[PDB]
Amino acid sequence: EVGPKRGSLVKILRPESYWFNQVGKVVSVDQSGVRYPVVVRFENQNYAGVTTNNYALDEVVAA
Amino acid sequence: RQSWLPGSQIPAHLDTPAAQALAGNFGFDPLGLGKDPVALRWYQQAELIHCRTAMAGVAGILIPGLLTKAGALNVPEWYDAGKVAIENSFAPWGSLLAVQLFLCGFVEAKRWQDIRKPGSQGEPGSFLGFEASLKGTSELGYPGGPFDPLGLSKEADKWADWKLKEVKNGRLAMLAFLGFVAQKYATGAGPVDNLAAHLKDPWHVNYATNGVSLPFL
Amino acid sequence: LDPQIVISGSTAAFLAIGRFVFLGYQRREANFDSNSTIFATNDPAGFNIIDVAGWGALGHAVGFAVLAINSLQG
Amino acid sequence: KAGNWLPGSDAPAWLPDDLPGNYGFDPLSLGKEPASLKRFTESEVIHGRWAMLGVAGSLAVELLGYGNWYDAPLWAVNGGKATWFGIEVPFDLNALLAFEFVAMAAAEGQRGDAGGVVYPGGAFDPLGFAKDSSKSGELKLKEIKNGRLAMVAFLGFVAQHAATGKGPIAALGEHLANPWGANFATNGISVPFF
Amino acid sequence: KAGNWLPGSDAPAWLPDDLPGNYGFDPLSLGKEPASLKRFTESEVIHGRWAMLGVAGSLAVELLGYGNWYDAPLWAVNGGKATWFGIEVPFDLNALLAFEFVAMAAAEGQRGDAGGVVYPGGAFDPLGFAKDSSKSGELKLKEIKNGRLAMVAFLGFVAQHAATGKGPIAALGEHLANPWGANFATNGISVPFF
Amino acid sequence: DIAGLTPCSESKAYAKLEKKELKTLEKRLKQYEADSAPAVALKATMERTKARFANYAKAGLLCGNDGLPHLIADPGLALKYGHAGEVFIPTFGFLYVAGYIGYVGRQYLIAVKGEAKPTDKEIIIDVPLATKLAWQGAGWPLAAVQELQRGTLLEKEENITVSPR
Repeated sequence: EVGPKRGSLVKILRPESYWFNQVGKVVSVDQSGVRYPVVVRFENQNYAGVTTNNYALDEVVAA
Repeated sequence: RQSWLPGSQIPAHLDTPAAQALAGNFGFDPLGLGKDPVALRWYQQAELIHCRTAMAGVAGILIPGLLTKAGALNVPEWYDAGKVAIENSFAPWGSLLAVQLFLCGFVEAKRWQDIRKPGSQGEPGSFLGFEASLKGTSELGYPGGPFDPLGLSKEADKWADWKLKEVKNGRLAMLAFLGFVAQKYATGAGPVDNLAAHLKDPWHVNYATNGVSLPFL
Repeated sequence: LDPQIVISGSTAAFLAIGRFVFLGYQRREANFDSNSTIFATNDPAGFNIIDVAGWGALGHAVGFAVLAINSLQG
Repeated sequence: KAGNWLPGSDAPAWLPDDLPGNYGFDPLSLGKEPASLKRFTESEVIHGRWAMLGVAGSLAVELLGYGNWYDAPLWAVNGGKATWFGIEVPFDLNALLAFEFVAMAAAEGQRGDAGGVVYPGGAFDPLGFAKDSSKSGELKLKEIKNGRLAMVAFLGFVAQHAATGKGPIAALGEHLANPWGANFATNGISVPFF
Repeated sequence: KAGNWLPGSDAPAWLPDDLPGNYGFDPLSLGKEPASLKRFTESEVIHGRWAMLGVAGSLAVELLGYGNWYDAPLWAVNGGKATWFGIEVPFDLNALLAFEFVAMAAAEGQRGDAGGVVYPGGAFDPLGFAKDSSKSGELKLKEIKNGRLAMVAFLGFVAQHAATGKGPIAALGEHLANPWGANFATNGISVPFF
Repeated sequence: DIAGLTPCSESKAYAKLEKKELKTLEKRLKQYEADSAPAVALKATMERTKARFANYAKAGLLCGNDGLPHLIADPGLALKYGHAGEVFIPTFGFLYVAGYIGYVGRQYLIAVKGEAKPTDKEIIIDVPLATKLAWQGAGWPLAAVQELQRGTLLEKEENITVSPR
């Protein structure tokens, strides 16, 4: 139950991330004590062609 | 529901109850300039001012021009009346335009502030007691008080009809003045002269024979 | 134009405005401006030798500018 | 408040009600900061007083008959002597700059050292017309209104002179002789397309 | 109420019955608010008194053979001296504007400082013609009616002068001599087509 | 007049250049027949040259020492000496057409951005939507001013990606 709801839209707060200040869909949130449990999928790929990434609880905000 | 094009899809922004309350609503907006309600309200005020100004100007051009055709008056053409009037005048056109700009700017600024805030011109102790009469009615662009001295706007039964007679006529006047300009650049004579020339021979005196409106023919 | 009178008057005037008019403002601005030698003087208002040199320099520049302009005859 | 500069418009929240001459006129929001507004108040009062004295002097010289305000310093540029009220002044331009510089430096230095005092009182008010602060609010409004009017008048003096070459009294008489034919719209300088 | 301006019409609810000269005439609803009605009432009484003085002066000056009301200030346009009842006055136009301005400013300031008083009494009524408030309402009606008639008469004076060129007494004699041949319809500007 | 230039209707170098162009065209025409295709084409070119020179002189253009027309870009000088047709009116004409194109493109992007696959609409143009927006773009200045006044023309700073500084 920790973290954002699955399927919701969040804004990335990681400064070095390609999707900084961008909206992405929440895929899954790990229930353990991992550093980056939130899984976010994006519509636009980065320079490496990846569309998903892992972020911490404080690195994503419900937007 | 009267429409400007039977069968055409009327825009959704012109079908709302607020937009349908405007006079002369025929669903005519192909460019979609009135999609924004604030923009629609501003354009409604602009259309009302244009209607009244065009009606006054077209009347001042047509009635003296029609009386000049007969022996009632001797008013010159509208495109030449400015020079004739400024010749035997007490002031040059620049000084007159400056005084006009100041006098018009005062009332236009008051109307602008009323558009931004309806009824805001009724601030007590601001216009020597005349501010009580400067508050418009519930409809923007339709004030009472000093305006409308006959009180013909108090009767609601004819109110909706009266507005329909003001916008439509105004729209016609807006086109009339436009024609007055185009004809001046296509025939070189006044509107009454063009009307008489066309009535004398309509099958040969029209815009298809002036050599300007149809450059490919 | 007497050069001595003009120079003496300009220097005395600048020293007077620096000792009785702008001394408090200068002291307030110098303290708020934040190895050294303390030029302590017996002047009751703290007007030291450095202030004398600065105000005298300004007075001399003003006096020589006035003398120069008057010498140009215009 | 003294009134409303725009009837029907909301007054700015940064303008206090007890401030004299508060008409709510601040479209550019220059006095939004409280520190800037404090300096602007004394600056406006000082400007109004200086403009009142300047306009009064400019009108007095032309009314009495000693030229206009623009032709007054013309004696110091090409072999002349200053004449106050028709009496020859025994001071040249070199002595005037020293006296004025020292006097103004001392007076303005004391005023600056005071700490932004707008209404000193005491020695500056020997008649005691503002001894009580209750009635001083109405008298301050008259001072700020006359100051703003005098500032506008001095700006008009400079503009009308730069556009025509005549003094304020001479321009007034010309306008009275021909209002429609002699104004800012007929000088050929203000509006270039008229 | 004094009467009905439009027979068959209902009097407005914002006009008090005890108001002098209340005929229920307010189609534009100008005096709808009570604050505006007070100022307009005082303004109407002042206008009526000034109009009565003006019309009486114009009629007397043209009936005594000292010119009409329009040619009275013509002496200060081409050079001359003003004459009152045939007696020369040595005051030029410049000294008249200053004295009139000072006197009118002082009198009007004293009148306005009372808070908009329409019927002061006391020093202004040394004969005591309105000592009792019972007969005060009747005389007030006569004053407002005579003032309204004087205002209409002055407007007629200005309009008939701008339309013909002659004075009020000269226009009355011309109309008495030829009523059908001399009226507003024969001046040439009131009716354009005819 | 302006900048020491002279009107093209009075410039001697302008008429000299016109004579030179007509002279070389006539010289080339002298080698052909009188009722052939090259003769007719050369005569048409000569008439076009004469009409162009007369139209440029009639327009009131200013010519320099070289006899060539010079344009006035200052709005004050152009409006004061009747040169607004050189650089002023074409300026506003370009601004209208350029803003027209930009507004139509922006409207198309905003319209297709709310679909399932906006990139597909970007490579395969939706002709009906593009035609409708192209026709509706005639009121682009009014619509743009309204969008700017409502605050919907720009995007917030928090919704735009930036580098880590």
